[PDB]
Amino acid sequence: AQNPNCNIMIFHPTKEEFNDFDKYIAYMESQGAHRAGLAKIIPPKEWKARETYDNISEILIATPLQQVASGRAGVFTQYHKKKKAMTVGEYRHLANSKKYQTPPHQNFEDLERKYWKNRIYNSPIYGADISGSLFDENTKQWNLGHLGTIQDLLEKECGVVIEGVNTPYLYFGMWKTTFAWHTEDMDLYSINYLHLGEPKTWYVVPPEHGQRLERLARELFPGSSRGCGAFLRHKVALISPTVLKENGIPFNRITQEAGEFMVTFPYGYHAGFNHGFNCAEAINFATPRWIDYGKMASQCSCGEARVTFSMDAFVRILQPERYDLWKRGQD
Ligand SMILES: O=C(O)CNC(=O)C(=O)O
Ligand SMILES: [Mg+2]
Ligand code: NI
Ligand SMILES: [Zn+2]
Repeated sequence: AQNPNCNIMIFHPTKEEFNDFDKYIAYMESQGAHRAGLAKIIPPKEWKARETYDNISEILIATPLQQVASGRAGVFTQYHKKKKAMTVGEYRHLANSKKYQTPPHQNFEDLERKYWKNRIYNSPIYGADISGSLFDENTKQWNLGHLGTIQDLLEKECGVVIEGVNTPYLYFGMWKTTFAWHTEDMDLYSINYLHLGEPKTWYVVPPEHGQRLERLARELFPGSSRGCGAFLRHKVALISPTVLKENGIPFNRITQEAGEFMVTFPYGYHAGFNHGFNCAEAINFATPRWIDYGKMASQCSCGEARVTFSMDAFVRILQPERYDLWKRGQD
């Protein structure tokens, strides 16, 4: 079995290997990359996402989210308070202000220490989940707006034609902005490209050990667990590496820098934080190997998780027994 310790793997495809996206994902899995839940892909030196980032300041962040924490430094939840709209230029200036800017630090490990010590005492503002793309239309390789759609994959594997679309999303971050522990909708893959700015640190639990993280989360967030049998779908809970180590949960960590791709694999729980002002683009995708994970994915039916239009068909076709209850949660 390849990669039996479930380490995060890093890949350096050549320009020739960067042509065929599906083929390269299947290659990475042949080497055991999925066992970690996360892989890094460094694009060939010839590739670029677009020519420059000099003209992005007028993108609108219609609903910036202030991420307010509750709990203790290593075990907390966050809620998202909606803020007034602002442009990317306005948000960049905010991120760089004395109130929100990255503190002085020695290296990524010192910054990670400071994040876990101090996150809860601040409420950073995240421009998350903005439909759109920063890939130039002429970028033909690993252009996250030109991937094969999940609906087309389901149709190719299973023969059923379904409604829905699959488009990318932009994330504008600042110091301390945080992504809570989660797997993707329907335990899909994700791919995330860091277009510009400061790094993003990731934590990940191997898919084969995801239920260990779930059981710890039920212990640590007991009221949330009683409220919903899949409350990590709410994407609000944080658990620090120190707490994970104290409770024996297998995990790994890695820092993504500008110009790098990360792939999350089906049922790979992940969480992380931004080091400073940055912009990422991410989208979900599927492969043949995903189908079985989609069929087994948990679902939130309490009403909190509320998701996209296109998840309907995935539930309806892959999980018909759960469909009625899940749809009630959506309505
Ligand atoms: O970058 C972020 O805030 C969160 N991204 C992801 O969870 C992802 O790409 O799957
Ligand atoms: Mg602009
Ligand atoms: Ni994710
Ligand atoms: Zn729920």
